[PDB]
Parts: sequence; C-alpha cells; structure tokens
Amino acid sequence: SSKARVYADVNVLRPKEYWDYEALTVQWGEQDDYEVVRKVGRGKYSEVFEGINVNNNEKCIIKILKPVKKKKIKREIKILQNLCGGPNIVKLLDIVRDQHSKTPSLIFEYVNNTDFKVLYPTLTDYDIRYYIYELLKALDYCHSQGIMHRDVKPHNVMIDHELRKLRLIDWGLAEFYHPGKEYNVRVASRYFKGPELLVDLQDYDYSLDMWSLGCMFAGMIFRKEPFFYGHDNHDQLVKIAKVLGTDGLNVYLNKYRIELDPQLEALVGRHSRKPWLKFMNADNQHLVSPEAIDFLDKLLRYDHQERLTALEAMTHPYFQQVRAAENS
Ligand SMILES: O=c1[nH]c(CN2CC[C@H](O)C2)nc2c1oc1ccc(Br)cc12
Repeated sequence: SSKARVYADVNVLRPKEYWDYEALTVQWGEQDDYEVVRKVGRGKYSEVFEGINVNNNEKCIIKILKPVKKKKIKREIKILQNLCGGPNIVKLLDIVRDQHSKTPSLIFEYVNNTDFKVLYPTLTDYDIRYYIYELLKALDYCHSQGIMHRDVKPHNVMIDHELRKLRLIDWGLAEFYHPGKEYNVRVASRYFKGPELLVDLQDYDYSLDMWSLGCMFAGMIFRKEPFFYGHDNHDQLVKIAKVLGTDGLNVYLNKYRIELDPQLEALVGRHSRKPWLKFMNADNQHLVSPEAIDFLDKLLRYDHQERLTALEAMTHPYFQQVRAAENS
C-alpha cells in the first residue's frame, strides 16, 4: 500500500521506547510552581493561559486540559518530549496535575503571539518567505523524527513578530508514522484537510502536513483565508475540486483504487482546473511572484506522493534570499 517517500523507517530503527507512548510513565512536576496570570487561548480540548514560573519569575504558558483519556494524553506528551529542542518546535517544560480532580496541565515556553487575522495582513513579501521557511524547519524536523503533526494551520503557528520567532504548537492531533498503518481520517481542521482525509485514504503519511501548509500558504499569498472554504467535509472536497479540477482527482482516485461515496461524487460534479493566476488581484498583487506560485503548485497536489517534502520545499528558489541571509 502507500508509504512515505522519506523517513519511512525512522520508528523501525529507533528503540521501541521512543514510539511506544502507552508505555510512558508520566513524571508529574509541582502544580504549585506555575501560576496563571491571564487567559490567552482555548480550543475543544484545553484552555490556555500565560503564567509565571514562581521559582525563576520567567513567563510560561499553561495548557489546562479538558477531561482526556490516558492514551490520548500520553501520545501528546511523548511526542512533545521527543521533539523538545528541535528547530521551532514549542518546548514542553513541565507536566503537572491538580490533586483533587487530577486535571493535567502542560507547561510550555512563552511566545508573544499575534493572531494571524491581525498579523498576516501586515507581512511583506519577504516576511511570508521567512516565516514559511521557519515553519518548514519545524515540519522537516518532526517528520525526520517519525512524527506527523496532522493539524497544520495558522492557529497552531505562534509568531512573535517583533522577535521574528515562530513555534509550531498543539501536538494534540500528532501521531507516529509506521509504514502501512491505517490512521484515522478525522484529523486536521476542515479548511486544511488533505484530499486523502476527504476520500478516506487511511494509509497517509507526513505529506498530509504539506497539503495543510499549501492551504495556509495559498491563504497568505492570495489574502483569501481560508483559501478552500468548505462548510462540511464533503463541501471541502468540492471547494478543492473546483480549483484543481476533477480530471486530476479522477487520476488520483484510480491510482489508489478509491471510490467516492455516491453522494460525494454527485456533489463534486465535473470541473475544469482554475489556473493559480486567476486568484491574483489588487489586494494580493504585491505577494504573488512566479516563485510563490511555483512553490504553491508543488504543495497543492491531490496525490500525496507528488507533493514536495519539507526538505525539498526548503530548497525551492522561492526561499533563496532567506537561505542566503541565514548562511551569514
Ligand atoms: O498546545 C497548545 N494548544 C493551544 C491551544 N490550541 C487550540 C487553539 C489553537 O489551535 C491552539 N495553545 C498553545 C499550545 O501551546 C502553546 C504554547 C505557547 C502559546 Br503563546 C500558546 C500555546
């Protein structure tokens, strides 16, 4: 069946301890060491606060989890511990719990984030090259360490724009990649779901995060967020098919021997491919170079095996000034 084209044996070669997250025994820290200062975020699975570490008076972020199954939380914890220290991965600093209720908190490094809806309009052409390159560092790293993030989107990319610092967060949906394993397709967030999730191809791989990144990147260069704006999962595939065209979708489905639900097939219809330049207009013109569009094109492919890997993406000429700058 389908397999990743890179990093496919990472968890085969590492000790079982690295990936066997249910075997983790969590070493709980002192709940009292971290005080909540104010709320900064939330989602279906947590409430997030800026905090202080009372030992050293340093800022931190406190993610207070909503009731969660042991298996699920050990997965997030072990993935964070495995990736701690890697480029642009949020650092997990401690893990603590309330004694009475046993409510767990993950403690992270602090970032002064500006939400994307307010930050991304202010980014220059070069700023988008720079921040996407920094995000790619994180994704090549996690994929190289045998992990798929499975929820890449702007809400999970913290940026302190004054310091030009980026951290990829919220590993709640991340998993370890094992060849031929069939994963749950109910991952990512709708506007960023790959076609493989939307047609029920379960033997997907790191390439799923490259689709999500392409969706984010198309929203930034075209100033059209979200770029594929579906209402439900079926409509999400329709929004894609109206852009990339149904010919390529049919080639993909035939390659992997997938049949669409008859309902879905009828909704998707038949559509011509819409060239990327048709998305160009006066709000976005300052961002839409031929290098940007080439790079985007090589991420947004139906066939997950055709997409650029994160390592290839980093070497695309679109980023050549960011690389030159970073050589020093
Ligand atoms: O692991 C997290 N999760 C969330 C909450 N989620 C759900 C909303 C968004 O998708 C993200 N925030 C943070 C998480 O880690 C953080 C580290 C620093 C900062 Br600043 C914020 C966070």
